[PDB]
Amino acid sequence: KFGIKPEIHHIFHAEPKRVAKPIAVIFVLIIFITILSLIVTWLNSCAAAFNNIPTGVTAVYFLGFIATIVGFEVIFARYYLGTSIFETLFSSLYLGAPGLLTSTKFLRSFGQ
Amino acid sequence: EFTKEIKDASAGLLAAGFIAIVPGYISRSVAGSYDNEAIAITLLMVTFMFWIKAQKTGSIMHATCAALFYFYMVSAWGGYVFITNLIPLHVFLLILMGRYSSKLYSAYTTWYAIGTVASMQIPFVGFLPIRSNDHMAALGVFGLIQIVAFGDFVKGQISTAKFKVIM
Amino acid sequence: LANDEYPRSWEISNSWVYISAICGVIVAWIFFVVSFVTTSS
Amino acid sequence: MISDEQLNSLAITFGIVMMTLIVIYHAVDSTMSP
Amino acid sequence: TDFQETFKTSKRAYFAQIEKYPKLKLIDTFCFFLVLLGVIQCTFIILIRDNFPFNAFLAGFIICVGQFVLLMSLRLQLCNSFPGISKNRAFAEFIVASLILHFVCLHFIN
Ligand SMILES: *[C@@H]1O[C@H](CO)[C@@H](O[C@@H]2O[C@H](CO)[C@@H](O[C@@H]3O[C@H](CO[C@H]4O[C@H](CO)[C@@H](O)[C@H](O[C@H]5O[C@H](CO)[C@@H](O)[C@H](O)[C@@H]5O)[C@@H]4O)[C@@H](O)[C@H](O[C@H]4O[C@H](CO)[C@@H](O)[C@H](O)[C@@H]4O[C@H]4O[C@H](CO)[C@@H](O)[C@H](O)[C@@H]4O[C@H]4O[C@H](CO)[C@@H](O)[C@H](O)[C@@H]4O)[C@@H]3O)[C@H](O)[C@H]2NC(C)=O)[C@H](O)[C@H]1NC(C)=O
Ligand SMILES: CCCCC/C=C\C/C=C\CCCCCCCC(=O)O[C@H](COC(=O)CCCCCCCCCCCCCCC)COP(=O)([O-])OCC[N+](C)(C)C
Ligand SMILES: CCCCC/C=C\C/C=C\CCCCCCCC(=O)O[C@H](COC(=O)CCCCCCCCCCCCCCC)COP(=O)([O-])OCC[N+](C)(C)C
Repeated sequence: KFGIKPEIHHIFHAEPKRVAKPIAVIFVLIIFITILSLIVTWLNSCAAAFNNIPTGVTAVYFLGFIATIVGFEVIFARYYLGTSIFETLFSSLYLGAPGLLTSTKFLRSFGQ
Repeated sequence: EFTKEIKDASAGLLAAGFIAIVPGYISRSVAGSYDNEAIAITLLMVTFMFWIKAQKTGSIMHATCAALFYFYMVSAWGGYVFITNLIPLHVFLLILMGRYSSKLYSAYTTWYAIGTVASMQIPFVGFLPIRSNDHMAALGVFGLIQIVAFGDFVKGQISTAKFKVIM
Repeated sequence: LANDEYPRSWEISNSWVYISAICGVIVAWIFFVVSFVTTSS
Repeated sequence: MISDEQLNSLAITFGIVMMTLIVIYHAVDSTMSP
Repeated sequence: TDFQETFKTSKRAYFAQIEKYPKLKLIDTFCFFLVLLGVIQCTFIILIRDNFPFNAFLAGFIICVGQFVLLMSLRLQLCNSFPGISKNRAFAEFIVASLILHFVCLHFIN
């Protein structure tokens, strides 16, 4: 009946441990050494280098092509940090509408 | 569009005229019925239409927009599982009959890639397509399509008498 | 908790490997498309 | 507003016009295609 | 029946096939280092005992498996082209597929 009652404190659940941090640093620069190994394999050592560069008047569609390919990764990279799905979606709309025309005149200009 | 991919378009208009007024679909599609199979079949048929249109011509784009409507079919209805046991059942029957090609690889393997990284984003369906017994047909056919691809590379390069002792 | 109100992937010490590998695949992909277009076959 | 018998006549006449012009399309297609 | 003719003969066909076409060199060495990133992440999951986010692991893993998949699906269209699909339409579809995979894998890393 009435009187004092024993307390209750709600012993919480345990969180699993994350990682030792310098192990994660070790694997981060291992992956960095692998990607740098990829680029150093590409650019000179395996001779799959830049054989032709379109220095004519179709260079501007090539720079537009790099603007689209780098542009969607800038949009996705902004979407990774904050930047709600609607502003990303209108961003890739406002890039995708002029960008698809200058990334198709370029591929019309190169028949390979 | 689906029956137009199976036969000529004159059978597509018969199929559209059938399913517009059929009593089997108007039962779950009555005027006041917001009961989650109103949006399901109109994504089952767009999913299957881009799948057949992706498996005929072997296009990467039609098998990615087959996977976008597969994802948008997963967002809607809980009987998406049917699709992830039917498109792998189709491809596997394409393997047993000896009708493998590069179109069948180049359609199925990007359907599974985009459609299984994408259907995992719905919070009702978490890592279930990694560890459920009904999504294992798709990962199994995605498994052996690599073996049929590489084996299909070595069959067309070494002679027939050494090729018959391989399969 | 909301989907936003979680410990972030750069905040956690375990997910630095996968952010570094996704960033590696993306940058290697950009040099793959520029290197693929600018080579001559 | 439209009644229910008049909606029945509307639904049936959309069905009959639908199947009729489907059959006309299939006849014109099947006769005049290589 | 030691299969010594298989690895040497396919070594001559494939290893001759690499440097005759300069773009297949890009495709198969980029596939190979994608396999190295899959092995590095898999031995990170083996070297420690937990997979604590488990959406980060399938993010960084399915981007490598999916990108390898799309690269093979372009190499098969450059080696012997599909009938209705040009070699330039073989590549823009790879670009669109790769950007969709990069978005979903940057959404799934959180
Ligand atoms: C679906 O719906 C369902 C129904 O709506 C729902 O089911 C209900 O779920 C809740 C949540 O779990 C259940 O409540 C728990 O029930 C436990 C059952 O214990 C039984 O056996 C005990 C003896 O072994 C009995 O003591 C107990 O109660 C009896 O006595 C009562 C008083 O005399 C009386 O009122 C009862 O009717 C009954 O006669 C029952 O028979 C029960 O053990 C548990 O109590 C703990 O948790 C409460 C808070 O959640 C505290 O108020 C309570 O004091 C106990 O606290 C302990 O645990 C806390 C952490 O959990 C600690 O912080 C406390 O300090 C304390 O810890 C001590 O004990 C620990 C061991 O337990 C020890 O580790 C500590 O060190 C410390 O010593 C709670 O009441 C409810 O019974 C379910 N009902 C039904 C019908 O199933 C279900 O959850 C829904 N589904 C979903 C997914 O949500
Ligand atoms: C070459 C061009 C490439 C363009 C790529 C564009 C799209 C790729 C295709 C598919 C991607 C699938 C992944 C879904 C991502 C959106 C989820 C989201 O938006 O919800 C997220 C939260 O997730 C969720 O809870 C899951 C929600 C699932 C969505 C269900 C709706 C699907 C049906 C929509 C169709 C509606 C009708 C349209 C008809 C056509 C909100 O994010 P946020 O606002 O907090 O942003 C901040 C970003 N932080 C947090 C990372 C910082
Ligand atoms: C994709 C194609 C779509 C095909 C058809 C789709 C759906 C049809 C299915 C059901 C319809 C049944 C209607 C139920 C409601 C009853 C109301 C009713 O019956 O109105 C009737 C009369 O109507 C009519 O004379 C119909 C007039 C002509 C119709 C024209 C068609 C419209 C399209 C024009 C668009 C043009 C733009 C071109 C864009 C490119 C009266 O009713 P009332 O007494 O209540 O008016 C209130 C009382 N006053 C009269 C005082 C106000």
